[PDB]
Amino acid sequence: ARTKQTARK
Amino acid sequence: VSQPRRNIVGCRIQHGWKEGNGPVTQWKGTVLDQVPVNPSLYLIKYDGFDCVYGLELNKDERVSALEVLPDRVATSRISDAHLADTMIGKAVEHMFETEDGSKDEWRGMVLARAPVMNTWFYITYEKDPVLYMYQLLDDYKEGDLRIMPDPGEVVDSLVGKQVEYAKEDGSKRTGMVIHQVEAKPSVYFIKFDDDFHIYVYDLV
Repeated sequence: ARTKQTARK
Repeated sequence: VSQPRRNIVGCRIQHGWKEGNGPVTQWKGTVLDQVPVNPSLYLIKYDGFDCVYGLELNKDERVSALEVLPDRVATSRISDAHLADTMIGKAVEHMFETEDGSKDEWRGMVLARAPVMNTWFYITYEKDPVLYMYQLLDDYKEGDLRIMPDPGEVVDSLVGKQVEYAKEDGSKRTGMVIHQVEAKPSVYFIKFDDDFHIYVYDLV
């Protein structure tokens, strides 16, 4: 349910 | 419960980031740790981004005026640690959802329990090797994480040793090692200068 989009800035 | 100066480890902060000469965008996060080999460096986790970076919050021109917030990172101790201990140092498939909603799992390794935020957990991945923090409890509970299975101490770790490698544009990554992981002594945290990300590597 997590996303790689929120991994970094 | 007192100290002469600093010791902001474990209390969240707010500061702005300026890339080159771009925009001063405002970030707030939590300081997680400091490295003893070079004590000008702190580890940070930002609300919103699961990744953890390493920044010289006071020796770096790029960081903005440093504000230390009165907000408290509620320790909020975890219900049961039995499951947490089963997966420290193992190899697990981390399920990730694309924005379209399609499936994509990455094979990675749960390094150990995190510091300051106890529910959150350290992790590194195979094709992407950097230090991330995820509440893996939530993951395993909802079903997006699975685990595949598996005498007198010697000098062991080589923390503080500067390293070098070979890259393409006539350049080599230059950094140093900063940590020996408790679960597997083979891997180490390494920090490469001109980069603000913490890498987890197996040095055999």
